[PDB]
Amino acid sequence: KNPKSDKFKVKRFHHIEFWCGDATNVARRFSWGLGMRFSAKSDLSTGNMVHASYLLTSGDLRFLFTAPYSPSLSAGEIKPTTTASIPSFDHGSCRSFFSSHGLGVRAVAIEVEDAESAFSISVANGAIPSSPPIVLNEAVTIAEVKLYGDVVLRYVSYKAEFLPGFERVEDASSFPLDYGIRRLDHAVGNVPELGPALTYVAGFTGFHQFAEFTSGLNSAVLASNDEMVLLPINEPVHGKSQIQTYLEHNEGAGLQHLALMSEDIFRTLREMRKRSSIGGFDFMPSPPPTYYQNLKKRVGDVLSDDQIKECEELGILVDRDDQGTLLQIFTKPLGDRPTIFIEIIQRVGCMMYQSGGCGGFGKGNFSELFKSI
Amino acid sequence: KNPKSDKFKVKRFHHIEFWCGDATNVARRFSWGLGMRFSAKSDLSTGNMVHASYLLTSGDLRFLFTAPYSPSLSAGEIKPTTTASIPSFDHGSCRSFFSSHGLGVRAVAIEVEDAESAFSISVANGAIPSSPPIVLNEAVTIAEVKLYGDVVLRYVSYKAEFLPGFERVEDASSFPLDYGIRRLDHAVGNVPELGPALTYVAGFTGFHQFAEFTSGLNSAVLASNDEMVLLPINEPVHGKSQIQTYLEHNEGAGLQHLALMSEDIFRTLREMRKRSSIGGFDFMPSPPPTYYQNLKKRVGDVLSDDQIKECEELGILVDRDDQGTLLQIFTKPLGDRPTIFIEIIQRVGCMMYQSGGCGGFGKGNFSELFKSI
Ligand SMILES: [Fe+3]
Ligand SMILES: [Fe+3]
Repeated sequence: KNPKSDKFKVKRFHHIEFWCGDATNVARRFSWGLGMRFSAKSDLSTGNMVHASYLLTSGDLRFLFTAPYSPSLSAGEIKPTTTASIPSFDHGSCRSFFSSHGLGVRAVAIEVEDAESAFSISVANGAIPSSPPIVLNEAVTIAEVKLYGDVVLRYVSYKAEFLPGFERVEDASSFPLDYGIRRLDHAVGNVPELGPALTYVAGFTGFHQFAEFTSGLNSAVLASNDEMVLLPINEPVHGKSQIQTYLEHNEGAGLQHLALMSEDIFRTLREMRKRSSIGGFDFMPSPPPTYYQNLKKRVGDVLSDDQIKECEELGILVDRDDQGTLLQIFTKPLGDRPTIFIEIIQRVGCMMYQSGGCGGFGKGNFSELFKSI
Repeated sequence: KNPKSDKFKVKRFHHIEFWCGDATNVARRFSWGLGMRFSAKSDLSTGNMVHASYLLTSGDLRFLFTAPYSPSLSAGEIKPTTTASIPSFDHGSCRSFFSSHGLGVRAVAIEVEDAESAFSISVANGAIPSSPPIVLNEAVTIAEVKLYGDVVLRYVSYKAEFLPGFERVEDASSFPLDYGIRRLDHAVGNVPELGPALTYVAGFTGFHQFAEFTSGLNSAVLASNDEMVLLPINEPVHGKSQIQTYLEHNEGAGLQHLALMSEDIFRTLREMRKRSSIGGFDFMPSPPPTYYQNLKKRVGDVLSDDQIKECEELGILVDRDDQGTLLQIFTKPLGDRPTIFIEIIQRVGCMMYQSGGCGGFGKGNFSELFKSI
């Protein structure tokens, strides 16, 4: 059920920050592959001598790509005189994260009412502090606590897009790509031990268990009061588990997958699949045909036969619980290592606004895929 | 003139290797932006537990993108038992290069008759050894010496594409992109002091001075016997020079630009410019119109008025020496730092095969751009 136990007021996912080697190349690949618009920047051209940061947006989804410049450009700065636009940035931590884990998510950012308040209450309730509340241009407050591994939960609060110090991208350079992606649905972490990770995060946030699963993994989902911030966590089950392989290749815990909601998953997948081999993202191998014939059966009130055939053309998976229906598909790993990947999703049902997490997370697609094969 | 002084037999440029944070994302961005085909790989799927390496090709141009996995996957290997396909690879050097310089070229690779012989003679003649000759699957020999900064000159020789241990990419994943790029024309290094860098490299190769220039830089070009391997080197001129800015942002000397020959520079630029804002490469600001009106004058026997207007539509620059004509244009930096960039070029003249370096390197486009502005 839903105790509505949050320890502070949380609004919505706000942004995901990637720590990269070269922000430029990752941002440009992602823009093209996912259909996100180049919308803001913080770098040498805006007077940032510390880090290069590029923001891509699609609907309300915000992806930020950051890399460190040579320390030598800002060696004379101190925290009080910094030209960095994200005060929590550290060359050393960034290089260290990237060396250890390769390309991946550093920050899962949520918008809250009062970032100073959320930080204070989180730490008071057991959160490990990462970067203290700082007010940027008397307008925005940012703070960070450890989530799992070297991933931080970042709190953002606005007095009245992006951050101060970021410049909006002029239309010539800002081509309006858009393949239908609209918001972040969920962000999932892989950890060695689920129990303690749940205890820790639910401990400092007050997020309640929305779900659990028990072929490879045990998992559980933590959610905010209105269930619009959703944070699933997986552990491996030994006696490889895919979660175990992740941990080995990533050098420990970290973010496993980002699930992006599409307002039209058919159009999103047509557009992404067109570009897979020409700079974009590859997709995991499709289910056999026997999976699609079996879908007539499970979701017949939801999707017509032609709508199911469209799923089969795009390799979309469909799952259905008590209350709603889930369309989903997974990309292959986003970079060199077999670590982070993306999920594209769309939800049918639970209408009122649509209830966060309608249809679950696809845990029925486990048995159903291996039944078809 | 041309003394044909090479100390060993050199054939052609063979490949350029980029050291990246995530090879996958850079390779996919480059493939799409430059129209190169994904043609070979060495990674976890081929049993390489040490590095991820992806090869893109367009005509004879070969771009290789490499990143290190977690050291933990191969911690039990020793050099004699390695699963790496490029024996010279080192996790530590790779991470160190990348931390220090960001995304950039590690190796300028040339095909020679005998790589063991070229290495021996180079070192005997003052080259600083980087990795000794190793024979791969009794079929290919690879060796490396220092070129400038942390860039190496790599020698490759074949008994009878790519390397052993690399697998060819299956056609489904190998989309046949092609925007007209066909081979590497030249590879340019930025160094603090030109004199000593020339002395060193000409010292160990026997390459002769093809050229020199003397607004910002002093430069000189070294070339092989048949002038098909061309290696220009720049130094800054103080009292910023763009070469100086490079050095600061790159943390010292390294590769400045790669010049890619196109069999149709108009088509290449149409295709690249279409994709700049959708995952591809941005281009430096175009010359004013006054530059194009002035081209009627300088190159009237080479290009018609409509051919010149096509140059103006694409922002192409044209330069012309004693013997030939050069069409060229420069991309903006390829990654986060204001360091490495790409040049697209096509040459008219010097026909026999076309003479290496026909038309020079565009040093006339210096005064001519600032005359138009
Ligand atoms: Fe998911
Ligand atoms: Fe050049």
